[PDB]
Amino acid sequence: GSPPEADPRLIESLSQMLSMGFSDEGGWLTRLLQTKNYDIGAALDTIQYSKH
Repeated sequence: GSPPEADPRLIESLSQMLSMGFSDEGGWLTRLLQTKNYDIGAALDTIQYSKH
């Protein structure tokens, strides 16, 4: 596997929130992301964007 901090999905979906100023809104951030092939769609939903 690729490094869990700069993978095409993590430099996209993790680096987005890390750069913009989001975090774990409870500790689910990793859980949410990984289970949805690194999804910011459902991640952003709880990280202060309750509407896309």
